[PDB]
Amino acid sequence: DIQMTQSPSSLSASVGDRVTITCKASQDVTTAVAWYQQKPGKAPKLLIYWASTRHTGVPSRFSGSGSGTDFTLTISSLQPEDFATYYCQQHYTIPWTFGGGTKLEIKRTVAAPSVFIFPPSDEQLKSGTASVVCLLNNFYPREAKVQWKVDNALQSGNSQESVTEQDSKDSTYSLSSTLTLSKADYEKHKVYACEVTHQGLSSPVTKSFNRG
Amino acid sequence: QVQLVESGGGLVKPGGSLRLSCAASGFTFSNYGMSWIRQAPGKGLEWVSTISGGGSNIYYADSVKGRFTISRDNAKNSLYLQMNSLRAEDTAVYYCVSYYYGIDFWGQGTSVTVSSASTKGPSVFPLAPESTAALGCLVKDYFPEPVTVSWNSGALTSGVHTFPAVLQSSGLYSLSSVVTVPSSSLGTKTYTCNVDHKPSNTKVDKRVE
Amino acid sequence: WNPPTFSPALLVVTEGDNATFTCSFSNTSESFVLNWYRMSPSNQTDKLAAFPEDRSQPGQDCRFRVTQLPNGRDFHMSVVRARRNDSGTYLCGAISLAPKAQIKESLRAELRVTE
Repeated sequence: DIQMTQSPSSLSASVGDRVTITCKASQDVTTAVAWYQQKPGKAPKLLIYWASTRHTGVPSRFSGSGSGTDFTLTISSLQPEDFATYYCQQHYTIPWTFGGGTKLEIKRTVAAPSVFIFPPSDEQLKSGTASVVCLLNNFYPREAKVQWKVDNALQSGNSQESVTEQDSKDSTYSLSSTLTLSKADYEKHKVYACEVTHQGLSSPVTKSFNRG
Repeated sequence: QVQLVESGGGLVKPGGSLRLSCAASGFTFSNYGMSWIRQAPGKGLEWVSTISGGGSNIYYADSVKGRFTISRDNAKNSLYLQMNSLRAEDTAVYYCVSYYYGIDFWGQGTSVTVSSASTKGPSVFPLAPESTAALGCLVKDYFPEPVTVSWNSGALTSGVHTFPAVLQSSGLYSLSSVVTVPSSSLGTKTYTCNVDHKPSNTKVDKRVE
Repeated sequence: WNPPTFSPALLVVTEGDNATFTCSFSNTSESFVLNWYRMSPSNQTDKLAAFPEDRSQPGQDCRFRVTQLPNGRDFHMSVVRARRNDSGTYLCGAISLAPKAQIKESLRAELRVTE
């Protein structure tokens, strides 16, 4: 069972850039490596097979090379339609296996998030649960840290977050983090805070409210 | 053109069974190998099983061996996946594909969801608290995916972000939709999120203040 | 598995007539593709035809045809209405797809198209 490791996990680039992504097999696959493009909500499409053969109808800027265990896919001059996820696959031996993928994203200038905190509604509290929501709006790059603190106590396994794909207009990301408590536990505490760290900020920003 | 069309996906309880079908056209079916590839939500591609043109060479991924059976009917240009003893991690989009050098033709896939949850509409709660303010709706505890959210019946689109749902440990999904607007608007304009959940025939308007 | 054979080693035909090579390949499975190649002047191999055909290449050169013979081992690879410029070096190759993909070429043969 041959394992395929792709790198990098994501890459930011601009239209016109030369980009090269890597795929490494855990053992020899000769030249039997294929590459695929996938866009959100669509099936993958074949780009390259037998390591270096461009598939019919694929633009000429796509090329592939490598052998044994080391393989690359190169886009000579990135076009807007090329931002997408790329997967390598070995077609050498059953079981056929795929790399984890490389997401090609649009480079832009660093942008700090605007941060907002929302207390639970009275409607939800009447139902026995309390969700507290922290929103990070229109930031770049994707990497951010969100920490929940309740009366200074750092929270651990009671939150979940979700991130949007890059905005079609400004190429930024937004993120929601939701802290979920029972009503009784929520009413045990006073100060609810979400502390956000991001490259575009000179320091963490803390947004908080007082339950009373 | 070469065309591959899948059907049969749906909701099944853990331990249950489901049969996927794929209709092929635009090539001599019996001369080409066929395969099933799957993609769990937010994850990568995983090969499931392969069957040669004549149907005598058959291979399975270890994760599905003993539970899934691949087969084909060359007189009907058809490919099948019989999935028994389904597990939660079999939840995925399943693509019928054909291969040559690599996988050259893909169907657009059929979704399979394996969960003990039952169909349930969401509760919609308001999210309410510089020149800019944020508002939102929390769309909580629904099953299955998807929900659609609009704002002010579609009149408000700029600055809206509707987040990908997260699956909770309860087996129900939850998501938020937010919008940023000028701060001065928070006392003059009304803001209503409209949430549609067709699996439960739910339509909810929630005023946010 | 053993590489395919490609015969005859020397095929001589008259321009306008048909020229038929035989690629022979003992298949231990259904999971093979048979390719027919011409050697270019730069010793680059150029694919003329394949069985099963590449579905991503519809609208091929009808002058180069592959016919499966009934024993399932032998394949006719035919130049229809040979031209003097078809004289050169030809071969066939077998590519296994599963359970292990690999490529094996036949020995090369010469086609001579006379006036």
